[PDB]
Amino acid sequence: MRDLKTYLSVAPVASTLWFAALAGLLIEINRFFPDALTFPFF
Amino acid sequence: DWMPGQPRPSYLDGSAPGDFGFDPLRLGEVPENLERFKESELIHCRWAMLAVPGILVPEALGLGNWVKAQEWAALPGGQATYLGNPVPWGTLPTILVIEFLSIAFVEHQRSMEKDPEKKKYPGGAFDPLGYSKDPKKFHEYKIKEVKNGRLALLAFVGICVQQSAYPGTGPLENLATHLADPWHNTIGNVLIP
Amino acid sequence: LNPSLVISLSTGLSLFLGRFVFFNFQRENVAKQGLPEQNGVTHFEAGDTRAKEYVSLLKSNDPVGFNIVDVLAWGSIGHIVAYYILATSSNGYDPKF
Amino acid sequence: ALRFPRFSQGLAQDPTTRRIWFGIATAHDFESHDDITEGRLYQNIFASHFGQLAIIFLWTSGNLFHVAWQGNFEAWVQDPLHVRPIAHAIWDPHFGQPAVEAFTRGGALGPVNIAYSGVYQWWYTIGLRTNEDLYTGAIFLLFLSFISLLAGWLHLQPKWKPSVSWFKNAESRLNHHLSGLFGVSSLAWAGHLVHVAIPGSRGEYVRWNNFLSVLPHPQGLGPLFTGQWNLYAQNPDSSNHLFSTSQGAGTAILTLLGGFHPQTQSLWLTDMAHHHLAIAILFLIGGHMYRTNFGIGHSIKYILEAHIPPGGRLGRGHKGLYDTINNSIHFQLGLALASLGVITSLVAQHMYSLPAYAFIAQDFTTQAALYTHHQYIAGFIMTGAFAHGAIFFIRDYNPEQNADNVLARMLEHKEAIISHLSWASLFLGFHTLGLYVHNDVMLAFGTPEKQILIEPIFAQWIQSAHGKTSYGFDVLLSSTNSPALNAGRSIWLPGWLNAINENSNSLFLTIGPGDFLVHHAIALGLHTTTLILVKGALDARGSKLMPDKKDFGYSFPCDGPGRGGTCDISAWDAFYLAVFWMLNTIGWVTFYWHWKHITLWQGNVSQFNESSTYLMGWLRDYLWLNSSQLINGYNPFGMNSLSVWAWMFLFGHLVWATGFMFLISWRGYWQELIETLAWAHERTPLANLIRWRDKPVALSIVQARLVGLVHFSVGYIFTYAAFLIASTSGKFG
Amino acid sequence: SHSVKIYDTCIGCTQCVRACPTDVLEMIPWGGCKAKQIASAPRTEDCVGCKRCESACPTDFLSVRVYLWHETTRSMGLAY
Amino acid sequence: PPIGPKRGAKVKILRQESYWYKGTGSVVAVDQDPNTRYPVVVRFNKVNYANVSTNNYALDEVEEVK
Amino acid sequence: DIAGLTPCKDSKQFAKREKQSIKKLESSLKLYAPDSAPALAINATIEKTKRRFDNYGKQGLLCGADGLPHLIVSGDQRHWGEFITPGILFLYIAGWIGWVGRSYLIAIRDDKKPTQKEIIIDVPLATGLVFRGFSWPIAAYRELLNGELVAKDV
Ligand code: CLA
Ligand code: CLA
Ligand code: CLA
Ligand code: CLA
Ligand SMILES: CC1=C(/C=C/C(C)=C/C=C/C(C)=C\C=C/C=C(C)/C=C/C=C(C)/C=C/C2=C(C)CCCC2(C)C)C(C)(C)CCC1
Ligand SMILES: CC1=C(/C=C/C(C)=C/C=CC(/C)=C/C=C/C=C(C)/C=C/C=C(C)/C=C/C2=C(C)CCCC2(C)C)C(C)(C)CCC1
Ligand SMILES: CC1=C(C/C=C(\C)CCC[C@H](C)CCC[C@H](C)CCCC(C)C)C(=O)c2ccccc2C1=O
Ligand code: SF4
Ligand code: SF4
Repeated sequence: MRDLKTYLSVAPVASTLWFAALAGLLIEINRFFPDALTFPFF
Repeated sequence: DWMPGQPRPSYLDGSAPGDFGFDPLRLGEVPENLERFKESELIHCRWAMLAVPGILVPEALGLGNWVKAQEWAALPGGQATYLGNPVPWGTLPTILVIEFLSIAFVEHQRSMEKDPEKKKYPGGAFDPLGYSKDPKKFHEYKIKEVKNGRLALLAFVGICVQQSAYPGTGPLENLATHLADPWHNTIGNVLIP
Repeated sequence: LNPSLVISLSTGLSLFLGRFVFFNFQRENVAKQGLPEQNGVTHFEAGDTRAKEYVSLLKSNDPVGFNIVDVLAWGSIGHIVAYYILATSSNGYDPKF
Repeated sequence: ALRFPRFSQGLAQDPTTRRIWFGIATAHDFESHDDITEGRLYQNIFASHFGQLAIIFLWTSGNLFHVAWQGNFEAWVQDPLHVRPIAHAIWDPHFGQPAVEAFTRGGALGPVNIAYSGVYQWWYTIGLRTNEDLYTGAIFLLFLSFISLLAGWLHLQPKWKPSVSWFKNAESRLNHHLSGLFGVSSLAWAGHLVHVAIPGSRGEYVRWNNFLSVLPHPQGLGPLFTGQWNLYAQNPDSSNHLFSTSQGAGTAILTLLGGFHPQTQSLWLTDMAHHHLAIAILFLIGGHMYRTNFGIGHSIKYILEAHIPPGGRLGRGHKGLYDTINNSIHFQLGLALASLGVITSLVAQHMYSLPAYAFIAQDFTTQAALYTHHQYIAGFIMTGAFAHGAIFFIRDYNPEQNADNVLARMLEHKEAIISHLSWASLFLGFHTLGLYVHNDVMLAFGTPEKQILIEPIFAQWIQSAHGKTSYGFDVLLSSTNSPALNAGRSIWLPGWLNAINENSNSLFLTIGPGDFLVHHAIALGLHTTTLILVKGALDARGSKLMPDKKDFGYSFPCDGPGRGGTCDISAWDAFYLAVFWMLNTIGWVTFYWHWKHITLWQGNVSQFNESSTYLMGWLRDYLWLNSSQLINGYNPFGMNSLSVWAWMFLFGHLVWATGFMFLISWRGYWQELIETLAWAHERTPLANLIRWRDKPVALSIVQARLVGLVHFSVGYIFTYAAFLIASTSGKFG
Repeated sequence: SHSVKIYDTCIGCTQCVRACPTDVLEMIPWGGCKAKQIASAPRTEDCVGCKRCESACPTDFLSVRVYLWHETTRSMGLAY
Repeated sequence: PPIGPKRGAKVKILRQESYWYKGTGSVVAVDQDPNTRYPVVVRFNKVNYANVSTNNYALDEVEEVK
Repeated sequence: DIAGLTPCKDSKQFAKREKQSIKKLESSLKLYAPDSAPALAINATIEKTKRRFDNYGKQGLLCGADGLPHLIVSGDQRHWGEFITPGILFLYIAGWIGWVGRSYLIAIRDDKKPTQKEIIIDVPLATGLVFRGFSWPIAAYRELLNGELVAKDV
């Protein structure tokens, strides 16, 4: 468990998880507001 | 002090006439630069003080504003007019050469000095009434001179910026239109169209 | 308008300015700037024979040292300004206010 | 000594073929030659300059002779717009009959080459009309080159060779060059334009045998000395004027109109003569600045040392710079190359937008060739200027004599400069490539409307400020009551505004988002090339990886594999890597220019506007699209006049590709291969009777890099020249 | 013949001498460090310029410096 | 009277051809012996390009800093 | 309008491109069954295209002769939604990222083996640090004014 946590935070694994989360977030934002070329709210 | 609560520059003690410790950019850090700055300031102040009445007095009379009075030179037949009469030698190349020569000679004669106190306060032929007798009364006169000179410089800046704001108008016209309707006619309309 | 009048007047005036007004200033400046030098020695002192200053024609009998080279210089300035005046006065160009 | 090279005793003892190679590649590096002194170096440089002048004169004389001999000048001047100028005849015994048939053009009696240097238009404008004039010019130039060689030889001989003190007299040289080389030369050119070219463009044929009997103006020299100069501009040429005829001709010799000649679409000759006269006056006045033997004027070093700001933000300012510039010849060469490259690029930028030669604006291939020419040469000159700056740092820099001046302070904060320049390059590259890839992906998905098209609004505003009225910005010159507009309404603004708003020339082309993106690509290229060169120069004297680099010379292979490995650590290697980026940047510049102009010449500027925003548009609508006639120059069904380019197009592809060899494969492999080859040759019958005299060896590391770069560059230039000339000439539009 | 120099920062570790693949360097008596040793280069005519000695020097900067110079058949490492 | 900075001190390097030039290191030992021109021994927390963390310096090359 | 462009809402080539895009999309739809999964997907795409074009017309983008939207970045207040407020948003996010990373580097710089916490990210500390990027605009400003943003002695 402790060693699993340690290995699960090593550079490659942490980076892949971070970028998967970022990709999912951006994908969902684009899905809800697609084809957005300007900021119209204000 | 020019700003109650702000520490004063080390090289500006307060002994010089008009010293109020104003030097945010610290241009007078080097003393030999500060001396030249003082002379230049007095020259600018004197020019502005001798000019601003010249900008206002003719305007108060039945002549044009300071910018209309120097527009006749832009015409092929430019000829000057002083106090409502055409001067003979008013054509541009003349006025130009006579002014250039006189000013160059006088400025060179002025610059041929290395006192450097008479550099700023020459005296002699330039003090006929002889106001420089008591050394301390002379100092308060120096303070008054520099104060009025700074005021005149600020006034000239205001005149020029007003002219830019409302082309074809003079300071007295701006004052009159402000007095006609103070609140609505102010700088705000210029700042926020 | 009269080219001879304008040229002569302007040249004489420029010579007067050089001889009586800016004379001492120019002499002081040329004294303090000095001869051009390379590696601390003047051009002649480094072995350049042609760099030698022509001490012969520079001296004059004028009380203050007004010589040939400066008559050439100030007269050239006077003629340049005179012909500028003539050409620009006869050009007929007019800007519009 | 005792063998080639005689200038290097260390090389002459090399028992390998290297001695030959390095013998050729260091012949002009006088400073590294044995028994070299000061006066020897300066005299050799002086004589080599004379040799270069002789070569230049001989080359231009050859151009003249060939155009007069196998040219088309007499026929071309009859109808400049409907006949192709001829460069020189072709005599190739390898040609086949169809090749001879295809290459005979321009009304010649045999195969000939169509000139694209633009010499025909240039010589026509200046006044040359017949073949006799060209022959006389060629003979005069042959005499001139002979005289140049004679001068060089004369100054080689003792008792005529100048001393070093003479070479370092900067004040007098500057005075003479400004007032003499520049001023008097331009005054003479204005004289020729007034006396020959302007009359030539009006019917009269003024030549040596009658130029003293013809007045250039009806009231010759009367107005000039009287001061009433306006009489020389009182009757300009009417707008309905055929060039070399008196129909609609005027009498003005000097003017300032600003437009173009309506028929030739080039600048007025009178305007050009006036320009040259004016700048001649300016140069003559300004060349009296420095002090010589007459006791008046300026001393450059005093001006330099007096320019030190109080407050010490610049340290000691320019103190000591005169001696480091005058004593360092590489500093002088670097400054000269920098200025020359800037003005060569300026020439390139101005020649296409403000043509000065008659009927050259209608010769599209000539315009394209000249622009690409001058831009590539300017890039090479700039790269060389930076190279010689680095060389100066290595060789002629004295740290103690330059203590705390601008140069030393540049050296001591090199890292901030390099890092900030790197940041600028990274920003430009990241965002330019990002926008290009975004647009390309957007068009891949069939949604062009979702692109990021940024209007080059600042450049459009500047164009409006010049007087263009296609963007509706209403600025100076494009407004109505602006002082700038009103001041020049009676001099040049009429013609200038007529020319700029006219949309068939190249005077301030209309610009859009594609122009924005490509200009930012240009900026990226400039910044990255400057990064490489500045980093190579400022780190030439040494860095953290090799602090004692200054003692290893300008160019050396490496410092071995220790300390992590030190490949390409020299300043020479920094220049080496910068040449690739220079080629890439100038390639982008010329791609942009050529595509814009080829789409404008077709009246199809839209097509460029649509397809420039994304890279696939560049790849398909420009490279692939404009490359059909060229590749078809010869095919299984015969050949046409473009075959020679189609061959060159492939030739440039081969050279470039073999350049990749020396750049990828390195020395050790080739050395071992050559060793086994030597064994094999020594072990075979009848051929071991033949013995080499210099031991074969693989090319040096630096030499291999240089050869690879030379192949890369030659292939680059040849393939692009073939493509450009074939595509523009294939359509002639 | 390449030029090999030994600078006074040498600590007499001997690692450069072990590395030379042509026996160019040596150890000589000396008195300015604890080992009383310093490197010498009496046979630079046999130096091939490999710079393998510099890769072994632990001082910063190096105490042994190889400056490539005129090339001979010995320096070029040619067996033919 | 020992010479140079004390053991465990904090010195910055002034040798311009050193990797840690203008850097900082900890003094390890200064030899009391004369006739040695690089007595000071300094240790750094960063290796150089040769992967070495210790070097000797002359007395004037090191400068005790706070 | 600005730079000779015209609003997309009243532009004609923009409408022509919109119609052509919808026509191209519809061309494929007629091939399949009226209410199959491919047909539903194509209908959804057509509706998405219509919504996109209507939104572009609504926001008031500028269209050139090409009929495509163009972005004005000179600073005109009529177009701040095109580059300036997205630019401010990017600057905020990027400064967030950089400040958080710098804070992590400074925090782990005191250990005997800082590199160990660099190849193996100390997530516990990172989770506490990531939230400083909400207020990094103030932290960095006071860091600069206090004079310890930039390493002196260097
Ligand atoms: C297509 C060829 C190519 C490309 C793309 C580059 C690109 C670059 N070169 Mg280079 N160069 C090239 C050929 C090329 N070069 C050649 C043939 C030579 C001759 C040897 C050189 C010699 C050279 C030198 C000497 C230098 C450069 C430098 C640079 C960088 C300049 C900084 C910049 O512009 O920001 C960025 C530019 C980009 C194009 C961004 C690239 C990254 C993008 C965003 C992709 C991101 C990855 C993406 C997420 C996909 C990941 C996939 C996954 C599997 C990992 C840049 C990255 C300079 C430098 O280092 O800058 C300081 C430098 O000094 N080049
Ligand atoms: C050219 C005019 C001029 C000059 C040469 C000086 C020179 C000097 N002033 Mg002074 N001053 C001036 C005008 C000038 N002043 C005006 C108009 C005012 C009223 C606002 C003052 C009010 C003032 C005070 C209260 C004090 C000084 C003081 C000083 C002395 C010390 C400061 C210094 O070293 O800076 C040197 C200054 C300059 C080199 C001029 C700077 C010019 C820069 C390059 C441009 C300025 C930009 C400006 C804002 C443009 C406005 C344009 C318009 C559109 C608004 C020095 C000799 C101090 C002193 O000890 O007196 C002896 C002092 O306390 N001045
Ligand atoms: C007035 C211009 C000028 C002058 C006077 C010099 C003078 C000098 N340069 Mg320099 N240089 C210049 C411009 C100039 N350069 C420019 C524009 C560049 C940018 C490319 C360079 C880049 C440069 C570098 C990198 C170096 C020099 C070096 C030198 C010095 C030795 C050159 C030598 O003898 O090598 C011998 C000459 C050669 C090897 C040239 C033969 C090989 C050429 C490149 C092949 C030509 C192309 C090919 C044959 C054409 C295709 C063939 C066919 C298919 C058509 C010398 C003092 C060298 C030096 O040692 O500095 C001290 C040095 O390393 N220069
Ligand atoms: C267009 C690029 C190019 C070309 C032309 C070559 C050509 C060659 N490579 Mg090569 N290579 C390249 C790219 C290229 N490479 C690159 C980029 C790399 C990096 C990976 C390599 C790495 C590489 C290695 C490692 C090796 C080679 C080898 C060879 C040679 C093989 C021997 C041979 O083919 O016999 C004959 C040569 C040819 C067919 C080439 C064209 C010859 C023409 C047709 C003859 C024209 C003659 C003409 C009449 C001359 C008159 C002109 C006159 C004015 C002088 C050959 C000369 C091998 C080698 O050296 O062989 C032992 C070798 O080991 N290459
Ligand atoms: C003796 C004397 C005197 C007098 C004298 C005199 C009077 C003389 C002179 C003189 C002079 C008076 C001189 C002059 C001058 C000089 C010169 C040397 C010059 C010049 C100029 C020039 C050279 C110019 C040119 C030009 C040209 C060609 C181009 C266009 C135009 C111009 C103008 C620019 C007296 C009695 C007083 C006193 C005593 C002494
Ligand atoms: C390395 C080095 C070197 C070199 C370097 C270089 C070469 C650099 C550069 C550079 C460059 C090459 C630059 C350029 C520039 C330019 C500029 C800076 C400009 C400008 C501006 C202006 C002044 C403008 C004006 C105007 C007008 C007049 C009007 C119209 C508009 C305009 C705006 C155009 C040397 C050898 C020396 C030394 C060592 C170091
Ligand atoms: C091919 C190759 C060789 C071997 C190259 C050799 C042996 C050159 C052989 C060429 C012969 C001499 C014919 C070349 C023909 C030339 C066109 C003649 C030019 C001579 C003058 C006109 C200048 C290297 O030694 C090498 C070294 C380091 C990196 C890359 C390489 C590399 O790529
Ligand atoms: S370069 Fe190689 S052969 Fe020469 S001394 Fe050093 S280790 Fe020995
Ligand atoms: S490797 Fe360096 S420190 Fe060791 S003995 Fe050789 S020169 Fe001296």
